[PDB]
Amino acid sequence: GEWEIIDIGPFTQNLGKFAVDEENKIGQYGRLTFNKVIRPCMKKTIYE
Amino acid sequence: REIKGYEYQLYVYASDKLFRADISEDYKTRGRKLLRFNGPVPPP
Repeated sequence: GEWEIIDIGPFTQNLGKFAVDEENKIGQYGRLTFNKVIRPCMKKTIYE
Repeated sequence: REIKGYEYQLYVYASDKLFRADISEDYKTRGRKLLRFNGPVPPP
């Protein structure tokens, strides 16, 4: 709980794909081609 | 308590460069938003 380390399976990889797709719309880093997500990946749980 | 949602902190390689990306995700809908995207960062 709150903060936890998660795996880097398809779900996490797709989170990475989403991040790159969003960043590509912004253009701050030019055209990026998603390669992969590596460890570690952290997941924070937000309450209220 | 709630869970409003989650925040994912990732290390993502794009164009062979390493970036750190933070993503928010609503608990119910899974609605996602890119919060931060910075790099290149040194490897973990």
